[PDB]
Amino acid sequence: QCYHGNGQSYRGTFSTTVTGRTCQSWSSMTPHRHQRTPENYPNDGLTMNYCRNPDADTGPWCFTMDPSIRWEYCALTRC
Ligand SMILES: O=C(CCC1CCNCC1)NS(=O)(=O)c1ccccc1OC(F)(F)F
Ligand SMILES: [Cl-]
Repeated sequence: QCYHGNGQSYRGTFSTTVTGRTCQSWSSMTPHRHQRTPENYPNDGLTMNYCRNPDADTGPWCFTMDPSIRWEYCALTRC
């Protein structure tokens, strides 16, 4: 799918960044320790490692499984 507006409402299952890296799961603290967990943020759809925009960025993003790259925008297009 594409995402609407800034992607805050996106709930698809895409999990890949603009550089081809894989999204880290929101519930996981490895490789990146963070606070953006579904426990902490229950209505933002932070399911598995799916691309999401819980913080009003400008597109869906995720923490990445590359330990040297904390987060990236996902390879999704605006609708
Ligand atoms: O490190 C990040 C990612 C921050 C980026 C994500 C893309 N939008 C710009 C900020 N988030 S974090 O570790 O949870 C985090 C770390 C410090 C402050 C806030 C914060 O997010 C939250 F508010 F949820 F606690
Ligand atoms: Cl959307």
